[PDB]
Amino acid sequence: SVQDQGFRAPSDTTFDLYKFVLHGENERLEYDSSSQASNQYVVGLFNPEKKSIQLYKSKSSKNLRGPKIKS
Amino acid sequence: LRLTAEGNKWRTDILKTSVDTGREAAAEVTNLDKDTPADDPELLKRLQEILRDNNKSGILDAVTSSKVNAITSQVVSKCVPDGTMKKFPCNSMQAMALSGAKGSNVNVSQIMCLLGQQALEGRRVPVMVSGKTLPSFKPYETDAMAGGYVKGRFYSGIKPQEYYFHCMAGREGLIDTAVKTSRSGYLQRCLT
Amino acid sequence: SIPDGFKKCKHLKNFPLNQQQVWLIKFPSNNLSNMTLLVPSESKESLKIASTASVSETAKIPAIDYSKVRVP
Amino acid sequence: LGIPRLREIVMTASAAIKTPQMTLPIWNDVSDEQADTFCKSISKVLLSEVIDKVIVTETTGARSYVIHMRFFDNNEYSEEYDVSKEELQNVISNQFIHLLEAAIVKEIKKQKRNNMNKVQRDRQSAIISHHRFITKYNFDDESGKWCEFKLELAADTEKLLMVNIVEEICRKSIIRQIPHIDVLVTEGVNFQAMWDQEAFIDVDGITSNDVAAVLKTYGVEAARNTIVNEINNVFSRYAISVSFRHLDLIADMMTRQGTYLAFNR
Amino acid sequence: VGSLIFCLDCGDLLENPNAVLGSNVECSQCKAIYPKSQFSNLKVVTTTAFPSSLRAK
Amino acid sequence: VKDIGEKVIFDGKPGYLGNKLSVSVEQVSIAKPMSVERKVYPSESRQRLTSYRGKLLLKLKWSVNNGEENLFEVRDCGGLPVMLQSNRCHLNKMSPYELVQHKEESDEIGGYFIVNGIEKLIRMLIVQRRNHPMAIIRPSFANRGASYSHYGIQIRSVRPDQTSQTNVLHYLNDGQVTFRFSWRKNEYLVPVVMILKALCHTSDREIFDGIIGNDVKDSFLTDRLELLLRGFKKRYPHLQNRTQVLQYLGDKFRVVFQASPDQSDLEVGQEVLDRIVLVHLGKDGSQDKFRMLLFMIRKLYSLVAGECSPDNPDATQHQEVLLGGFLYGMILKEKIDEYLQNIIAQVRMDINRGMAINFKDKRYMSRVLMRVNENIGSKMQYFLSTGNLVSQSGLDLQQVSGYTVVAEKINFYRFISHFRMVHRGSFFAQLKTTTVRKLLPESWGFLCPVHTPDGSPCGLLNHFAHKCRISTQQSDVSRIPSILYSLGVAPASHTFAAGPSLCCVQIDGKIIGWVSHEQGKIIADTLRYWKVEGKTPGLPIDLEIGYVPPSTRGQYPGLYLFGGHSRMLRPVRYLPLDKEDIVGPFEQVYMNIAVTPQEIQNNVHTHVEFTPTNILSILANLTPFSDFNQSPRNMYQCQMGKQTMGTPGVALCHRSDNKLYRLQTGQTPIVKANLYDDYGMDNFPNGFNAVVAVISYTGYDMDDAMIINKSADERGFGYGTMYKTEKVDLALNRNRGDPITQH
Amino acid sequence: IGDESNKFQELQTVSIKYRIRRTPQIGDKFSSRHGQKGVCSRKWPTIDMPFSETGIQPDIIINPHAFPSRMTIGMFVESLAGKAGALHGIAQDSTPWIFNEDDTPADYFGEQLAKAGYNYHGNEPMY
DNA sequence: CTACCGATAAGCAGATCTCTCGATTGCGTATGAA
DNA sequence: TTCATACGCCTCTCTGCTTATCGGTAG
RNA sequence: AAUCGAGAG
Ligand SMILES: [Zn+2]
Repeated sequence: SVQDQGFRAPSDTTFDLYKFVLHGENERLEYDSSSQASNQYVVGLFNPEKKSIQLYKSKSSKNLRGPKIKS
Repeated sequence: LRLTAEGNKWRTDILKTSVDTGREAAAEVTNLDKDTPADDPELLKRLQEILRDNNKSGILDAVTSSKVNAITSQVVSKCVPDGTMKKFPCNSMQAMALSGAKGSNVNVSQIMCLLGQQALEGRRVPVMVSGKTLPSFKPYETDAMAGGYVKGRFYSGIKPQEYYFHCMAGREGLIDTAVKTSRSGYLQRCLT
Repeated sequence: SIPDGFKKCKHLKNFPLNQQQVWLIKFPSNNLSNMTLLVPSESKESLKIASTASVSETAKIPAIDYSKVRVP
Repeated sequence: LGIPRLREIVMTASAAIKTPQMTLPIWNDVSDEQADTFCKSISKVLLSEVIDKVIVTETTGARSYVIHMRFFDNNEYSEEYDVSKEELQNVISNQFIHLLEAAIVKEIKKQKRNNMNKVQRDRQSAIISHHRFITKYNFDDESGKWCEFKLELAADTEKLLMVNIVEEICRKSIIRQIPHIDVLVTEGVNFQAMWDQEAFIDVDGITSNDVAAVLKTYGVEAARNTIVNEINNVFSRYAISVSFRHLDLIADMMTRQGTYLAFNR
Repeated sequence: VGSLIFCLDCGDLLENPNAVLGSNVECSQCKAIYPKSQFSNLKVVTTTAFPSSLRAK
Repeated sequence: VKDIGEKVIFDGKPGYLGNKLSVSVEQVSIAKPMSVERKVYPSESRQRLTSYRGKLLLKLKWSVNNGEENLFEVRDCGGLPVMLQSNRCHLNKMSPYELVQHKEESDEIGGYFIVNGIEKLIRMLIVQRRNHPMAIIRPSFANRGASYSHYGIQIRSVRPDQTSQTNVLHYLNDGQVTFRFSWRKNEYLVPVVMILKALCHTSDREIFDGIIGNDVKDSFLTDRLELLLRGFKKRYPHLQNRTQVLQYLGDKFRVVFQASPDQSDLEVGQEVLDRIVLVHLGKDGSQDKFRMLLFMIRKLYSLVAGECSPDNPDATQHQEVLLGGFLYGMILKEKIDEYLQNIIAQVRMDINRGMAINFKDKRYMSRVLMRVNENIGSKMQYFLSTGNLVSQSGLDLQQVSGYTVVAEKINFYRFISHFRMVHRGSFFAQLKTTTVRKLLPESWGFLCPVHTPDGSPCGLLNHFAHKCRISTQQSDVSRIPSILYSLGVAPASHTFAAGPSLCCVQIDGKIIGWVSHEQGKIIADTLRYWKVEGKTPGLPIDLEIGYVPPSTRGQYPGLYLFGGHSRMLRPVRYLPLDKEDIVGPFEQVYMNIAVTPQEIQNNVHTHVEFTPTNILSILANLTPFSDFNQSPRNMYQCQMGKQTMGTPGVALCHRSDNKLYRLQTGQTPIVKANLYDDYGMDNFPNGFNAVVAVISYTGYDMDDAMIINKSADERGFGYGTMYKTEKVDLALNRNRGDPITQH
Repeated sequence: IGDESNKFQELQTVSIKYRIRRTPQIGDKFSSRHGQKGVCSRKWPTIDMPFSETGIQPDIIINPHAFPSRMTIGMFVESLAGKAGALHGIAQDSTPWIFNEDDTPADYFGEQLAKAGYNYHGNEPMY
């Protein structure tokens, strides 16, 4: 069965898929052109009963800027 | 320059005893067992450390140089002049060697019997960072020939590795002579 | 902040869970882990992403023919 | 050797110590068992030479520096180097800690730009009186296993290497070395106070003969016997063997004036 | 971890614990300041050039 | 010329200031002949005793502002001295018969440039590698200043136009690491963490993971890194924002990079960290530039802790030769950039004083260009003639005077030897250390063990072995990462893991993967399989791949790949397939080559260089029975052969030169070595077969003298002749407008 | 030589070539292909030159004392192979590492000289 | 109190055979008669 | 405004003797 | 007349 579509914090991110690639957004932070075939990561959720398997594939205070030119 | 058949047999039978010269030198320097296979991982580790540190590298070079020089002296004494097909009164080469007109017993020895070991300064031969003397040798090889021991002679030619080592030794000698050609005349000019 | 458009995950994919490992592959026809939001997206059927709670090709060319290349 | 030594010895009259080396045969009165014992006693011995490993535990806690250094085996290093356990304790308590924690305080200032029986406490008295107010403790069973002196600078808990300085510290430390002293041959260049009681191993006949120290006190016309001896000892390597008449005709170096002129400006 | 468990919000190190209280600010303001005294201390045990009597081969 | 830059000056028209100039360069063209247009073949300016120069076509831009008024113009600059048998020469692809027709040698080849009728040549130089950071323990680093250590990583990066740029990482004893570089003729140093934070919007914990990966239980590395981070934080508290640090860099370097007044500090900082650091990664690769330094730093701390051995700068593992053409292009680009700077300076002077400016008038452009120098070709000719390199950047070289040799043709042997000599450096020549002159084993198969002049330059003017090739072309490295990801690796961004414990994988300086050492060896072997086997769209055969296995106190581990653009190459048989394989110096050291098929052991060999004579110079191979002589005597022979009374050539009818030394007769060697004919040396025979007698008869020869038979001389045993030409003229004192009264 | 520009004028530019004949006098350095360089000591008259059974008078004389110091066996091997080649008419190849000790070049060329009827060691009797 | 000079880390001048050839000779800018 | 010609500006080796800080004692 | 390059002893 195959289907196709240190850090921690409470849920704040999202998905964009401009087209895969996103940019993401949240109220705390402000969030790939290689590995053409290595991109194929899948997530395994195998059920160990007999053989069953599953498959599926900051700026909050960073805006300070100095002068364009210093005399 | 030629030798008799029995002389060549002597030379070969003595050289073939030098197979384990380097292996025994390594076993003694590493304080391992006397009869230790050259592929022992412990021996390889010890040789790696010896290559890493210059003092132990020099110690191993001195020991192996001593052993191979003993072998070379044995060969020369056994062969010359009891192996040459032409004897002293008629042998022009040996005659102008003994009479001292030109050359030396060392030159005759390395022409007819054995070059021996090529000594780079007080050391056998520089080693690549991988414990590999030449691209043609196993890493951490315990062969004297791999360590610069030329088993050939100027009469029968030398293998490419021996030629490379001999070129290195000749280059070292030429460098030293070029440096010391005009070392100091200032001392003499000041004294006078 | 659209780079070149937002075709988001409005068609959410449900991969429910209550024994899980990544099984990266190269190209067969069917904790630095900041990509663990693909299976758990929202679990609430909402347009958002929420946090959770031999590949090498051998191709050997071995067994050099010593009897053929080691000519006396 | 060679032209280097020749130029250093006659072109400039180098009073600067280049490499004079000690030397001593046997006396025919003292066996070889006592031989080299005098050499190791007189040889320069540094504290680093008996250091096995150094352990530093920088606890922020207000701070801590538990330098639990480790030495070699007691009897082993005592036999190799005739340095007593008590002598090592004395030098550590006196010179090492004081001077080198003073160096630590200097680098700090630059940066700002078991059981005891009260004998150990009596030991700790002066060591605490030391500047950095450390808390030292030492060995009891004659073995070097515990030489921990807990520093405690402040609550600043500044990040310091604390081992990179300690290595240079142990290199600086000297256990028992007489000045200018580094075949049973030792190394060193000294004449004054080298006149030890000539009774250990041929201590009567010992000479690091070189113009570095001989001409200063141990004779003056002895130049006409040291210069010639050394310059001949050079050519004695390759056995060129120039006539002694020339090595004594070279006397404008000494007799043309008071002491040890040179063939230069 | 190494010498400070960084703020779980950002990826920038805080200041040393020797502060007034709960110094968890200067990482783009960190948009969060969790309190202090949650960490006992920091100890970095390290070890050691003494080649004179070293003999092992 | 595209990447030269965008030199800009501003008009004084009353925050605005005026109008820009945005002078650029579009293309550079070819012009071989000389005029009504006629071709001009070589041997011209040989008979004339002048230069064989081409013509340099140059097109520039005059964009008064961003895409409003562009005034393209072809602005040819002098005459480039072109190279014979090259693209810019009429004798590019000619038949030998056609060459004979065009007054040329029956088989003529040469990279020499004909200037003033002297036929000089750019000597090869050998330098550090391209995209490999090596470790150096020179004491000069410590002597740079207080608290400086001997350690320090060095990488000599090269832009896609083969422009060098050094980036040294000195290590200070206090515990901070200082990045070092150089711009113009001077040096400018900056803290490392500054550049690390400026390259990407990345945090410190990420830097912690980059420098230390799963080595948290280490103490030395962690404490040093924490010291570095705290030092940066206390030194620059205000510099929090990435844009803020970019602006800090821009203001710190404004007259350093000759930045235009109309340039934001963020723009200037981005420009400098795009142009001067890790230049071999190019633009938009900052994400990998940040990834490279994290690798470079970890090696430095490994060097400090001694986990990695240093790398010899003069060892051929990390040596690399830049060709004559590459230096020609580099100096040409420097001169073009200087020319643009000069027109900018002229506009500046006119603004200062002339006050007659339009910035949009073709007549004004003509006035500007008529007042600057268009003698780019003339100055290139001067460079070829003298060897005195003059530039602002300095090309990250080390010599100043001497790059062109006269390239004499006393003998054909000497003439062909001119094109195979590689020079270490005149600075090294002045150096008096012996260890640089050693014959390292790592030079097996690349430099001739024998061919080396005896005397002062001994041990320096090495010669390449015959059958050794220099890849003067970037290989198709695009698809290499893709097939590399096909094997078992991990992307350089998905997971963080550094240190020697993991086999780093990089292609020409791009960190792309990390993997265990066993898997790294497996990958290296499989890549060898696929490279020699062919039948793969990527992986050119001339791919220098080097896998350094994990070593106890050895060299720093990690797999390496090198597409390269000037790296040394050497053919060799490959045992598992018995097909030709190419190996480079860095690659060779860990490869178990066998000098003969006879000596191939079991499991201790994968390659065998067929024709063991190949590890030798051409002249060295020309020596008969080199395996029976003494190495000093072989070197004497090599030096003597270039001094022979040679056969310069057959075109000597019109080859007006200072000296020729033509031998009238000549014979093939009865004992000629093989490959004497294979190299066509027979077309240039020299010497004669003599009936020698090893005999002490006359007594007039004891040390080295010899006696010739008087009659044999009278028969004409050897009759070499001297051809000498000199120039006679009366216009040496004549000026342009004053015809001389004497003729 | 004419001016590159259209400077017709009167052609005040000429290049001439000198031919110099260099017959080998005494003291002119000859050499072999083994570094055995030397000078022409004296043009020995042909009659006084030693001759052989075949009547050939050697042209180049070198002193045997050079070899023990120089140690150039290549000169000897070249002499041997050169005689063999000049006799049989064939061309002799001299490529390093083609003669193993069991395939000594001395023996290889001595076989050819013997089959040609000359001295096996190359020692030609002379007067 | 204090004058003088002998214990102590650092700036200036100076250094390292004979012969033959060949080649080459930085770069820049202002006044005044017309 | 220019032309003719006198004028017109900038990276791998070490001694021996300049001199330093610094205090200590009879006056 | 000086500087650089090639050398040779
Ligand atoms: Zn934070």
